[PDB]
Amino acid sequence: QACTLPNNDKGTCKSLLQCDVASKIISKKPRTAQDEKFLRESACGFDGQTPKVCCP
Repeated sequence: QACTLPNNDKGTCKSLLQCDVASKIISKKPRTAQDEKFLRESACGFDGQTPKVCCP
């Protein structure tokens, strides 16, 4: 589905295992709390079991 990023410029919404950029971050190395808030903020979902992320 198409979601609107925090900047409001239209985008796409998918899990955290589809986006190429998102995939590199998960397999990169670093993973602090700041990363969770960023993905949590750019997520078109209010669920805890089913995580989501917005990718332009």
